[PDB]
Amino acid sequence: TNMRKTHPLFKIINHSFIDLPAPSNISSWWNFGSLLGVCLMVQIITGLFLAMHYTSDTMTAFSSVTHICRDVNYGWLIRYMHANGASMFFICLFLHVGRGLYYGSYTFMETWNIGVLLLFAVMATAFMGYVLPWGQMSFWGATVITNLLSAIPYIGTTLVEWIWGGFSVDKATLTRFFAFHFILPFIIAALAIVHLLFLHETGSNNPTGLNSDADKIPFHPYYTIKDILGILIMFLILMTLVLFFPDMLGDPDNYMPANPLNTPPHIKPEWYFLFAYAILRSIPNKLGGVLALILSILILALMPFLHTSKQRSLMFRPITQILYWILVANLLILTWIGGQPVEHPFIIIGQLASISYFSIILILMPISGIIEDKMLKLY
Amino acid sequence: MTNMRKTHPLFKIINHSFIDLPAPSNISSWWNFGSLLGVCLMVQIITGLFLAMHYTSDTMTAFSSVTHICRDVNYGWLIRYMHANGASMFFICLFLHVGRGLYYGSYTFMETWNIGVLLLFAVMATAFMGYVLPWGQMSFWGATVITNLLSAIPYIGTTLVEWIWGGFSVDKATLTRFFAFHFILPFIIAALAIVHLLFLHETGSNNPTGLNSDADKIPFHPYYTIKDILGILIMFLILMTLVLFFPDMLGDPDNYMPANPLNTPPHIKPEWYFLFAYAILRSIPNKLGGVLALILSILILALMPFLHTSKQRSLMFRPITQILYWILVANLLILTWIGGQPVEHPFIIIGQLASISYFSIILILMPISGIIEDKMLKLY
Amino acid sequence: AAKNVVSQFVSSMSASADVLAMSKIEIKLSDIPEGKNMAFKWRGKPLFVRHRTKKEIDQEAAVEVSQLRDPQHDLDRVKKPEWVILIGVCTHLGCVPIANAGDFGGYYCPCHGSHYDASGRIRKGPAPLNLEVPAYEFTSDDVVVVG
Amino acid sequence: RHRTKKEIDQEAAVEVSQLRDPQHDLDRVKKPEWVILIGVCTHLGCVPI
Amino acid sequence: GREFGNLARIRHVISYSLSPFEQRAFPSYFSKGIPNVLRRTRERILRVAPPFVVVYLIYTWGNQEFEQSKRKNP
Amino acid sequence: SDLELHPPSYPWSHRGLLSSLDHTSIRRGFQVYKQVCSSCHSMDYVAYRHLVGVCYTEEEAKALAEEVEVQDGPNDDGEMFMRPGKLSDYFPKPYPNPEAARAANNGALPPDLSYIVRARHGGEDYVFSLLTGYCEPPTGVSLREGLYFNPYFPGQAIGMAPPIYTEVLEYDDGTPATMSQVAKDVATFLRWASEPEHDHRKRMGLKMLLMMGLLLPLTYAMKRHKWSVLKSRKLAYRPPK
Amino acid sequence: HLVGVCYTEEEAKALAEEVEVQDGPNDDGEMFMRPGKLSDYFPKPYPNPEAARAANNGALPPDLSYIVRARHGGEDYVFSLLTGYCEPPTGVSLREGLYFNPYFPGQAIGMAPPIYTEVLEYDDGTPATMSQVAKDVATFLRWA
Ligand SMILES: CCCCCCCCCCCCCCCCCC(=O)OC[C@H](COP(=O)(O)OCCN)OC(=O)CCCCCCCCCCCCCCCCC
Ligand SMILES: CCCCCCCCCCCCCCCCCC(=O)OC[C@H](COP(=O)(O)OCCN)OC(=O)CCCCCCCCCCCCCCCCC
Ligand code: HEC
Ligand code: HEC
Ligand code: HEM
Ligand code: HEM
Ligand code: HEM
Ligand code: HEM
Ligand code: FES
Repeated sequence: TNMRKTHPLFKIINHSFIDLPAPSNISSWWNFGSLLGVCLMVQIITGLFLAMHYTSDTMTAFSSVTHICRDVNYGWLIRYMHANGASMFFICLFLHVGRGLYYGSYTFMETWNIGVLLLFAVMATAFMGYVLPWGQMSFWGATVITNLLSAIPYIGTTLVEWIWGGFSVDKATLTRFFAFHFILPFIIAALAIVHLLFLHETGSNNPTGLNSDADKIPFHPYYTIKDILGILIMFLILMTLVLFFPDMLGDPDNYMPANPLNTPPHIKPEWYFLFAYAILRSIPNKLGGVLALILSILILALMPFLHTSKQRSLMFRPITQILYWILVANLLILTWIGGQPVEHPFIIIGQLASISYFSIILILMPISGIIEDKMLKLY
Repeated sequence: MTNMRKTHPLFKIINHSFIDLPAPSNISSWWNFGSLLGVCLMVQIITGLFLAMHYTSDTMTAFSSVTHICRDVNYGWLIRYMHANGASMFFICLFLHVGRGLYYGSYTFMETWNIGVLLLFAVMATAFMGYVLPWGQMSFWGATVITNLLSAIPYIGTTLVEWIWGGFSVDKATLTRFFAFHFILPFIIAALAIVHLLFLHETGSNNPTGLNSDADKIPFHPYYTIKDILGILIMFLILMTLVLFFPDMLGDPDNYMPANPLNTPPHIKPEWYFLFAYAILRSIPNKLGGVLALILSILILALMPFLHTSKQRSLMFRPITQILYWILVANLLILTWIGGQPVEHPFIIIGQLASISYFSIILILMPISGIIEDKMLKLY
Repeated sequence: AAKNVVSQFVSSMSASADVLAMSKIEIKLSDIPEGKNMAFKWRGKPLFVRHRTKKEIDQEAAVEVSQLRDPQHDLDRVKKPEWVILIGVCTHLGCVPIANAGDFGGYYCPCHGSHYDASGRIRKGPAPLNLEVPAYEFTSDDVVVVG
Repeated sequence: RHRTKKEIDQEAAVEVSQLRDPQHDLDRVKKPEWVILIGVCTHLGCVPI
Repeated sequence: GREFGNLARIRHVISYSLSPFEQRAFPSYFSKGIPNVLRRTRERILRVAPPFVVVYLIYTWGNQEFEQSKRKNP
Repeated sequence: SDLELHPPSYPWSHRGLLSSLDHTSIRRGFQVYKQVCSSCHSMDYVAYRHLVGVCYTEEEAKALAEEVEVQDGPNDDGEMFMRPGKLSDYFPKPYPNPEAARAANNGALPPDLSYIVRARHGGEDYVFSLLTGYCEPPTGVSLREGLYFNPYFPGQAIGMAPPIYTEVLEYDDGTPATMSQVAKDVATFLRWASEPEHDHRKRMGLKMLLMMGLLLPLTYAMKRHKWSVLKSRKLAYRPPK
Repeated sequence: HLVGVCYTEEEAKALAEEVEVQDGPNDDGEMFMRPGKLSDYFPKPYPNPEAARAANNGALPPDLSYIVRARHGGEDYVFSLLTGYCEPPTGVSLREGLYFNPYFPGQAIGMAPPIYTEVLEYDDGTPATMSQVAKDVATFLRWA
């Protein structure tokens, strides 16, 4: 009789959001996941309203963006919430992955792997979107990171000529980057649907890590209003970041037009790439640097096979908690070092930071897990 | 040990929809057109993705970017004419799809039919703005004619048309937002096609007999997979011979001129798959009546499930309604021909007769013929 | 909050400020002597402003609606008959007309051989319809607003 | 630039270690009689003389 | 599958609940909230804080060594 | 010199979170740019209609654009022709191309000033410190003739001759045109040129702050209600022994 | 576009060398003039369409890059238009500056008859009749 359980379209919404059993004790960190979805929609919506005025041509891209800010009604608002929403998207993404690492959520291996595919897709989307306004920093960052992607012998030079569509970064690269930047969030949305589908076969994790089937509550009305409150808090942070500090996270060098003969004194990506950048230049070999960047981002994929404790969460593991917070501290140091120029003493700090990062993820955390297992008189 | 086809969740979904789907054994070649529409949609996504890598939505550099695609990009002529003739093939597949639904009584799958009606509206809008995109003479003037026709609804027509334009005429803001909307809309079409397939797999498929086909049902694999491969390869034959041998017969030549707001062409007609509706909007000497008549022609195509008065589903056993159906099909053909003709003697009277016959056949004559056939079969 | 954000996003797709500055371009002065046709670049089109005397208006008042190629009489299209406003765009090829030429002393198309009427009608020629007249509002007689 | 032989001898007399950027000057040119290079100042693209 | 009704097997458990319409949404907010905030931060501060303390130490030392390295040698 | 002096923080009128620009200073700075800085610097992205409603009225900006020749065209005979300007015209370029600007300015290219306080670290502080920081070169360093020593320019070698001194122009509203006053006015005008949306952004942010400060405790109260059905819950156990 | 189709690369390079193309601006900051390269497009006779309308007696000579794809009949229309210049019939008055071509719509074209017997000397010993010239230029416009 009722449409909530028998109508084939409302049955999906009821199974995923209304009568879905969820753990009764999950903290605010879980809200971040829904926040990510909201950010995706926000980005897509704001991206569409940037696409009604953007002109993908090297003569009229910077000029079109200035026309959006200065002549389009509230166009400055849409452009700056697209930029700071990309930043908020990466903040929520980083805290989502940190929640996955801390509370042992990588044992859902299919969900974890669809996650790291989503992470790769959103990093590439943010890269090509940052190339899109065609300022100084867009052109030079694209040239630097694609030219170091060209480091593979006998294969990389043909791949970089194919990616550029020419001898270097030019109008063909700008137009194909516009097409790729537009179309990648829809593969991201479909992959998020597959992400949620792979999650819902087993249910969410809880901070204690235990079987929450003894005490579960429906998603409505509890986590509905909890995620609404998280959305409101996120919109506070985002609109403070747009309406009060619109270019605190930005880079001023992107506000000059792209002069191909004007090499800036410093060339950086945006902040959410910077740590990988500091793992990139921590090795004085181009193949080694690019492959080390690949391992620094794919060690998340290697993570579910590096779990040694008979427990799951870090809530009852203090030594591995200490190692996790040292890892987060090291990641913060890597971001700061990637912001910094390649001088003394930043080179040795970056080298020790990357070495400690790979040593903590690869070696030290299974050792700490087996030490705590022996310490709890079970091994 | 388990079966990874029926236990892995997305493998379970594709096994439910494509491998172990119970399909009727007797569905004819008219049932291949849904997959043809899906693969032609995918061809449109891929070819448009490769077209948008060089297109620049700007009134100074749109026609020149199209010529740069044609003459400098390697095989850019192939992808561009594949896109245009794939739009034409897409509307051929749509027309035969809706004709299959009308003939065999498939509209009694009501939510599937309405999701289809929404798909048809979205596809017609998408192809209209896509035809606007190359910024030829015919693109600009067809966009101008369609939007000034939209400006006839009372007290909100001028506001809505100047909001759609982004200005007081068709200009570069319209071209950029039309590129954005043309890029985005087929993904909404793809999502609605997923919903279309969802509703259809809940309600089951239909056979040409219109009977309950659950007595004799066969798996989708390998039977309809190999039938769909044969149909897809036949459609590629037709599409590729019309790309490589007759690339410029379904369009108009004066789309190969740049857009001029001063010069107007004498024959301002849309693409061929709009022409029948064009005849309807010239069948009335009132602009609001023409706009209303167009949208309620597509809406009586939506309202078709409510007019079913016969006690048989398909037209296999109903010859009077078969004759009326083919009269309607030929009426659509001459509506297309009249829409492809100038407003002159004797095309006004023929267009008016075609419009009133079309609406009389859909509304009045077909349920009366169903009542007559039920009386003639001693039902009532 | 929802009404404000939705209204801002809808109002972003309206006509921008450069379009508004390029839509009500021409705010005419009275620097036009009695009888002279002068040209403006309004909305990407040649816009003609000509002063007229009532002798020529009464001479053109003997053009019947029934014998016109496109029926439009010479009494209702202008509220001020001494000032006439035209669009200088041919409907045949998109050329410019030049006034006070022909047997009628009307506009002439040098591209084409066609002699337009001085009110803007196609008198002799294969142009299918006349010269269109835009919308225009009346302030004090030094200044006329077009739009 | 078609260079001069005195400039060739002077630049071949340049020590490798005293240069700011480590690169061999004999291997810089293929033919020792001509110089072919980007004429772009690495600040912002000023044209040198 | 994973719906309510067959999630687990619990025996001998009694739960008592009130309406939300007759209990306060902030029952002794500060007077019971401040001691639990101090208890939670006392339980977690020795695991969380000293890595960020040494982050601040490395940050200040790196800035000072960089400004010293840019300084010349009289 | 590799080490670079940083500009200090000046107590601007628009420095605060809710403090807008001073539009009289924007007007005086536009007068400074038109009289002095427009000879070598361009502002291609700012039009004369942008000044209406900010620092000039409609007829004032109409006259100020009508006193500018704009190369309109093409004519019906097929040529360019000079015309008086209008409100839809942008600020005129000093040079037709960057290489003529290089030829007239000893090789150095004077940058476009539409985004120059958004493109420098320091912004209007940097612009004020550059314009007011001109001084004679110290010993040891001997710079090339036609260059000028400026400790705030990166590299300390600017190709711009110092354009600011006392009474370099007049003020129609009766203000003493000193060095620092002219530099402050033109820095305020440059901040307005980079961000014309600045005051509207701060007003919308104030409305955002008030609305969020209203909305957050109410939504938190709804969460506490619909979760206080669960947070007061008590559980008991009845083992049969 | 002429290499590998009609000319060799040295022949097309020599053809483009006789072209004199606007380029710049130079180091001194102004337009200058150079011989053309292979990457130089075919030269416009007029800098803008208004001078084209001024020189050619009002009427605008169109761009013949899509003119076989922008006319019904294709190159049959081009061949019929170039070879169809005849006198006007009885009664119709032809204005000076206009010529009677029955294949042009309106039958009053602004194009003077541009070809006749031996209007150019071919380099392959071809008879330069008006029909041969029209057929060759129609084939070239179909290729273009
Ligand atoms: C035996 C310890 C006794 C401690 C007694 C403290 C006082 C007790 C009475 C008052 C109550 C205070 C609050 C109680 C909190 C919980 C209990 C507690 O004190 O735990 C101690 C805590 C965790 O205990 P546990 O894991 O056993 O310690 C191993 C030490 N590594 O361990 C700690 O706090 C120690 C944490 C040390 C972390 C050092 C990290 C150094 C390296 C950082 C590198 C960061 C990256 C640098 C850059 C790299 C590249 C250059
Ligand atoms: C009278 C007997 C039937 C006809 C003669 C045939 C006799 C055959 C006798 C031997 C049997 C041979 C085998 C029979 C096979 C099956 C039966 C069959 O084919 O019947 C003929 C058929 C259908 O006949 P049925 O539907 O029964 O007749 C209607 C009754 N009320 O088809 C017909 O009846 C023909 C229908 C023709 C319809 C013509 C419509 C003309 C107008 C179309 C306008 C379209 C455009 C409109 C545009 C408007 C705007 C301008
Ligand atoms: C012609 C003599 C000029 C006058 C008048 C003004 N400027 Fe200028 N400016 C000029 C040149 C040739 C340069 C380049 C200097 C170089 O060495 O490359 C500049 C530069 C600037 C800059 C940019 C400085 C930077 O670090 O990027 C600014 C911000 C600037 N000038 C400001 C400015 C103002 C506000 C002026 C009006 C008072 C002004 N300049 C006048 C040439 C000339
Ligand atoms: C200068 C005398 C010209 C010569 C040499 C050629 N053409 Fe031309 N052409 C010229 C004008 C002024 C016009 C406009 C005519 C009008 O009525 O507006 C044209 C037009 C054409 C066209 C277009 C016809 C149409 O229906 O649109 C074509 C196809 C054309 N001309 C062909 C053509 C060829 C092939 C020429 C080389 C032999 C040629 N023209 C030379 C002016 C002149
Ligand atoms: C594209 C951005 C992403 C989106 C939109 C997204 C979306 C979601 C959503 C909606 C949930 C369910 C709500 C929740 O539990 O938080 C979720 C959970 C989860 N996601 Fe993601 N996610 C993203 C990125 C990632 C990444 C990069 C990873 C892998 C590191 C990941 C791994 C997980 C895991 C493991 C869970 C399970 C939570 C648990 O039970 O503990 N996600 N995600
Ligand atoms: C389909 C959705 C999207 C569309 C159509 C889109 C479109 C655009 C356009 C047109 C621009 C250039 C305009 C400008 O720079 O202000 C842009 C910039 C950008 N986009 Fe997107 N975008 C989309 C989704 C995303 C997503 C999901 C991200 C985050 C990963 C993102 C990150 C960025 C960034 C960082 C910029 C550069 C902002 C800057 O100028 O500094 N975009 N996008
Ligand atoms: C966007 C284009 C469309 C696509 C991609 C599409 C896709 C499909 C597919 C894949 C099927 C199943 C295979 C088949 O029966 O041919 C189908 C069936 C169906 N579609 Fe569509 N369709 C489209 C347009 C429409 C429209 C416009 C209508 C409504 C007039 C419609 C109504 C139906 C019905 C009633 C069926 C079931 C027929 C039966 O079971 O025998 N479809 N469609
Ligand atoms: C999201 C996928 C699509 C993209 C990215 C896309 C992109 C484009 C682009 C860039 C053009 C301009 C190229 C040109 O006109 O020569 C174009 C034209 C066109 N598109 Fe699409 N399109 C897509 C899907 C579709 C669909 C589904 C249809 C309808 C079947 C369609 C119909 C057309 C038409 C009719 C033209 C005009 C062709 C012409 O006249 O040259 N497009 N499209
Ligand atoms: S082209 Fe002007 S009237 Fe014919």
